[PDB]
Amino acid sequence: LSPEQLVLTLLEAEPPHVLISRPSAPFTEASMMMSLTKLADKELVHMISWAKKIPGFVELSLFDQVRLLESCWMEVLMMGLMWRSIDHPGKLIFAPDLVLDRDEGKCVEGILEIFDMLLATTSRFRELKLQHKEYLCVKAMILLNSSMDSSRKLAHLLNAVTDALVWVIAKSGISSQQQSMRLANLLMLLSHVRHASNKGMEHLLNMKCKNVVPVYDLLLEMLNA
Amino acid sequence: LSPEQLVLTLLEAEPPHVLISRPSAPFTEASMMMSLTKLADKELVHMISWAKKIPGFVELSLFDQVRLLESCWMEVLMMGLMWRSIDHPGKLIFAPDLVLDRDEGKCVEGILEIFDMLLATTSRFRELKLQHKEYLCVKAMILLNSSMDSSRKLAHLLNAVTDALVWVIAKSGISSQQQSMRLANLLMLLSHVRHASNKGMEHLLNMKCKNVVPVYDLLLEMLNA
Amino acid sequence: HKLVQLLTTT
Amino acid sequence: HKLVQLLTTT
Ligand SMILES: O=c1c(-c2ccc(O)cc2)coc2cc(O)cc(O)c12
Ligand SMILES: O=c1c(-c2ccc(O)cc2)coc2cc(O)cc(O)c12
Repeated sequence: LSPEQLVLTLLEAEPPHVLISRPSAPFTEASMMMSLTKLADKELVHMISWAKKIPGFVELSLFDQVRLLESCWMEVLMMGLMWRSIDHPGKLIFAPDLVLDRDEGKCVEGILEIFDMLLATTSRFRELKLQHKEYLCVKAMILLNSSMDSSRKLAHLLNAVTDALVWVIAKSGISSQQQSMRLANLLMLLSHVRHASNKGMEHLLNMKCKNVVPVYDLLLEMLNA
Repeated sequence: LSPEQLVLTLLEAEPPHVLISRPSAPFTEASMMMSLTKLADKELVHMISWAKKIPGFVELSLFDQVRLLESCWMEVLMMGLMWRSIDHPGKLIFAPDLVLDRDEGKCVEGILEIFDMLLATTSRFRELKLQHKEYLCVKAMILLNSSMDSSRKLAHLLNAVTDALVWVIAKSGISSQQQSMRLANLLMLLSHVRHASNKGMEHLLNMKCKNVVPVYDLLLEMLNA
Repeated sequence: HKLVQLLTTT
Repeated sequence: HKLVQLLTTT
């Protein structure tokens, strides 16, 4: 499978656009948090289907598939959040009916910290002009590189995706020196997605322990795990 | 400042190995935490000197310097640890006379997990056969990329080191494709190092609150920071 | 076990 | 404080 066609399958594995079915209106602490949690739960369902459409993913032992998703789910959600917000500077497009601002994240203690992180990283990807195909590979890599017979299968898959990202960059038509610099800069931004991730989950866990948000079944499980 | 000059500059800047003496009697939860904390404290001092040598670092605003160091100190320490243990599978070389076997981590409640991932990542680097010059650049990138027009100057300093890493890898003589492939493989490991960093600090804050061992001065400041 | 049932069904 | 002094005083 050539890099170009692997990237295609990733385009086909893309989950559908999700909405929380919420009528426009100001956000209170309760509505915002229940909205973010409800949205995450819906997306998690689509994330599982997405992963399975990644060539070779279902070939991995059930134990690996589970460990990979249980560890990277939040990062993948936020990577999707950042690609959706790329064209809307100063805003976080969690969903069509869930667009938030930095100041609106002030009604919830500790979340403003995170909105700022999500906005800075998003702003960074914006400057670099992240391309759709680059986004596809990066998100795939986030899932396949979260490993903290099946093992060889993983490395081979991660390698294929890495090989696909290098290809995408190569098509851009820029200098070789600039291809390496772009590859390094895109990959380094991952650490930033991962950090906003750990903070986002630490915050959610706290919210759960306080039964302040309805932690739906799939979301709770992923959280506890 | 060419890539080679930046590399040689980082080489000269390498901190000298801190010598910590191994406790006389077999490790206990307390003596081990004491040894690891004392060592960290001493290395943190050298790390500060090392940082001031990274070209352009002292040009950043004092606050950027502080934020960068506070945000990545443990990751830098562990990157060093792994490198020192590169040629000793199943062994963690914290210091010349402090060679901790993976098993000895059983005396500390919940530290074995960290020892495992530290060893795993170390093996990954061993597998990739990480070179000294690559190592130098990567460790500096960890510091400059922890941004978790001085902000504009930070980006520039990060590209210079990245630029030096690309130069090092190119001198290996492998094909252009493989150069890109090796660059990606090296950077994709920063996530794993970071993970161990988070679990390391979370485990230290925990041990402090349990009064397992004292944590003050430099170490404490860096912990809360 | 929500994750596993979705991993084994379509 | 201690971090600041090592950075500016040392
Ligand atoms: O960012 C999120 C998300 C979230 C939702 C949809 C996405 O696409 C990405 C993140 C969900 O729950 C939270 C719950 C929190 O307590 C804090 C957060 O930052 C979040
Ligand atoms: O790994 C470390 C280190 C450490 C010490 C020297 C190094 O070069 C690298 C890491 C220090 O304190 C800890 C404290 C902990 O509670 C758990 C850990 O894993 C560590």
